[PDB]
Amino acid sequence: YTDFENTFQKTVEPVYQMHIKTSKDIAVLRSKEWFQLDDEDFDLLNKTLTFETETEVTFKNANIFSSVKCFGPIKVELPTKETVEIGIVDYEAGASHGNPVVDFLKRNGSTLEQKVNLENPIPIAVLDSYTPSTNEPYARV
Amino acid sequence: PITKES
Amino acid sequence: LPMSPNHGTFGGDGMYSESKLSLETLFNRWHSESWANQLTVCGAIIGWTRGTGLMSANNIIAEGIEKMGVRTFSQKEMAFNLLGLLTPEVVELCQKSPVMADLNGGLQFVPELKEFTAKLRKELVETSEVRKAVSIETALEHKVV
Repeated sequence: YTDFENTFQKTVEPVYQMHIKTSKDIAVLRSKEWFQLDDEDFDLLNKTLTFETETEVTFKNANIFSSVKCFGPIKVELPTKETVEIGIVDYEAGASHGNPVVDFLKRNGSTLEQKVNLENPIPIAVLDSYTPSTNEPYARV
Repeated sequence: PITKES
Repeated sequence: LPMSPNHGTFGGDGMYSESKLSLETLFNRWHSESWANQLTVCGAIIGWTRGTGLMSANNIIAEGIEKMGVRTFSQKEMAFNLLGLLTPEVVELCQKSPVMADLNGGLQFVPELKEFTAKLRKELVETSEVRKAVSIETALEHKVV
């Protein structure tokens, strides 16, 4: 298939956390045109930020995107550990080779993972099943 | 200017 | 005598201040003791001199200081000031009574100099490491897109 004009891809990106320690990290974040606070004078210092971003992408060919979008809320951890919306990501390119927003957060921040592995797996069972002789009864229902 | 006393 | 205006003002210099302050007893001991005929004391309160073994670290802030109508010195300048003290007029003056020369370029008139120095260093190391970071991130963004 070469009909790239009809392809597209929505992705929900994994939640990313950034600990803002220094006025350097604030200055890098204020550099990024896509980092958009609701109130520009918000004190980001010592705050923990989460980025919940969806990426939409159209294609031009196998590897070059004809259009990128990376939008989503930016939340700040309160002292109760409850996250509250204080801004948005709002990246919007044309012909790109990558999502720079994700690449920024991959390096500077850390992936919040909902799934936590146990120390060792716990076997439950090893069970036999049979597939039926005919596929009509499943096809009927 | 800073060396000027009173 | 190479005296200092730093009398524990900057701190973290060991016993430098204790050494320099102590030299100032020679101005009184010249009158009191019995060596006035063999030695003359000519104290030279040397100011901020750029490029030396003791003050090479502190050169970047020197432009900052000079914008308070204060004077930092090159080594040739400070030498020239000190060679002024071996001219025949100041030599005839040291033999009458001890001579205290202030070559401090008005640096005593800056109030709370250690803070003002730390504030000048921090506004410069900051503006460096920020611009270094913003440039290396704007390169990594450009290269991904």
